[PDB]
Amino acid sequence: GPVPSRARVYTDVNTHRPREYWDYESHVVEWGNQDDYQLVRKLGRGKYSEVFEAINITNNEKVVVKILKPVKKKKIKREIKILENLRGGPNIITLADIVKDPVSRTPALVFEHVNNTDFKQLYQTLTDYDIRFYMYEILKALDYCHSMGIMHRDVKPHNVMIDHEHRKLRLIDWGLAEFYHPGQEYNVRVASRYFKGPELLVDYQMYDYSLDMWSLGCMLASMIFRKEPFFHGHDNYDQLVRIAKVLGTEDLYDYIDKYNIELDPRFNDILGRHSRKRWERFVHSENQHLVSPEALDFLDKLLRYDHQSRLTAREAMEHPYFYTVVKDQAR
Ligand SMILES: CC(C)(C)OC(=O)N(CCOCCO)c1ccn2ncc(-c3ccc(C(=O)O)c(O)c3)c2n1
Repeated sequence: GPVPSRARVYTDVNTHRPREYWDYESHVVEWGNQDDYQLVRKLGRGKYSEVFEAINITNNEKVVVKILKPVKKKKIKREIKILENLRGGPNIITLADIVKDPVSRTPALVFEHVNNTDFKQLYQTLTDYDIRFYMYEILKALDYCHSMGIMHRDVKPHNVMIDHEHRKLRLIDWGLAEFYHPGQEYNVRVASRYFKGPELLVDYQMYDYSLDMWSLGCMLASMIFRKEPFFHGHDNYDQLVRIAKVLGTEDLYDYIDKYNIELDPRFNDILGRHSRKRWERFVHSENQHLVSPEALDFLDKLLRYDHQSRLTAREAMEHPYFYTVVKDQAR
C-alpha cells in the first residue's frame, strides 16, 4: 500500500489540545435568536448555502447570513467548531451568531459584513504591489489556521473577501475545512477542480496543510499570468493532465514512486510524456508588469507535486517577493 505521510509543521497541534477542541461530533450547538436579524438582499446561492446581507435589528449592525442547505449534523458541527476555534485570528471571518432559520428548519450562520469587491472586477485592477499585499494577508490567515490544526481545503478567489478601500481581507467558507491528525486518511473529494492538489487527483489520502499551499499557488498563477483558471481541466483525470503538461511527467511519476501510490488505470494513456515548462512560457504583453523573478521563484516553490516539498505558509511569508510589503507594514 501507500507510504504514510506527516505534516512538516504543526504536526501534533491537535494531539495536545483538549479532546473537545477537535472532536466536533461531540459539539453542542449554541443557538441564538433568529428574530434578531432581518434579511435585506440576497448575495448569491451555492451548492451548500444561500447568502444574504442582513441587519441585526437590536444593534442596527449590517451582517451576512448564510442559510445552510441540508447536510449531515456532523458537517455543520465541523464548520461551526472550526469557526469558533479560529474566531479572532488574523484575517479569519468572524462568526457572530448561529440561529435556526424557521422556514428552512436549517441552521443559519451570521457573519461580520465585509464590503467585498467581486474578484471578477477587482483582480484586473490589482497592481504588482496589490497582489503581493493581498497574498501576504491570505498567508497570515493560512499560517494561523494551520498553526491551529485546521486545513481550509477550499482556498480560491471566491472564498477571499477583499474590501479594497480598506486594504482588508477575510478568508471565508470553512464548510470544507478539517482538523489535521497525523495518519488520518482524508476524503480526496474536496476543493474545486482547478485548485485540487495532485494528492487529491491521484487519491493519496494522508494529505495535510500543504494542500492549501497548492491551491494558493493556483491562485497566484491565475493572478500574475491573467489566466483564470491556470490549470483548466475538463474533468478530474484531465485536471492531472493539465498539471503534467506544465510541471512535467518525470516529477509526477517520481512523486507516485516515492509514496508507492497506485495510479488509477484510466490515467495511463492520457498522461503521456511532457517536459517541465519554463514559467516564462506564460508571460506576455498583458501580464508582464505583474511577473518578476521573485514571483516566479515563489510560485515554483508552491506548485510542487510532492506536498512535503511545498513552502509552508510560514516559509512563504519570508520569501523575497514580500520584502517591500513587510517593510511598508512596519512604517
Ligand atoms: C457573490 C458576490 C461576490 C456578488 O457577493 C459577495 O461579495 N458576497 C457573497 C459571496 O457569495 C457566496 C455564496 O455564493 C459577499 C458580500 C459581502 N460579504 N460580507 C461577508 C461575506 C461572507 C462571509 C462569510 C461567508 C461564509 O461562507 O462563511 C460568506 O459566504 C460570505 C460576504 N459575501
